Amino acid sequence: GMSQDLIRAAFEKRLSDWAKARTPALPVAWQNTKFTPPAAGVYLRAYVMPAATISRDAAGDHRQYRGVFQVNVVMPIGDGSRSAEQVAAELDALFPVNLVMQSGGLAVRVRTPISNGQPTTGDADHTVPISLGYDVQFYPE
Repeated sequence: GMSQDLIRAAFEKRLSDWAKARTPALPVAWQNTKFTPPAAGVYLRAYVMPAATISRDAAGDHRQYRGVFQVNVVMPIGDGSRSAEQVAAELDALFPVNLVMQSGGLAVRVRTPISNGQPTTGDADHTVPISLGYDVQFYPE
């Protein structure tokens, strides 16, 4: 891996470390990766969504390699299991609107503030909509 991998290696450096630093210590299911068993039916599916153009351009200097990142906080219906909120709020504390993390390539920056919403319920779980945007710099060396 080159350039691109450095990007995502910033995302993991903080988020995986947060997942294990946490007291319930959650599995951290990334792209092409699997994590199982859950933490007792609590787990975190975390989809990074880069930009992917159609390529073909007329110089080699442009763009911001921007994207979104999307997590699904799933927790079991133990009755009165509302933990979606706790997780949204702990991740809010971890993700400020400046989001200063330097990958080994560039810097990356959230742009947007944190967002959350109501869940849609599940078969024995619920799931809340949580995401932010992100961009990638090209400052000179």
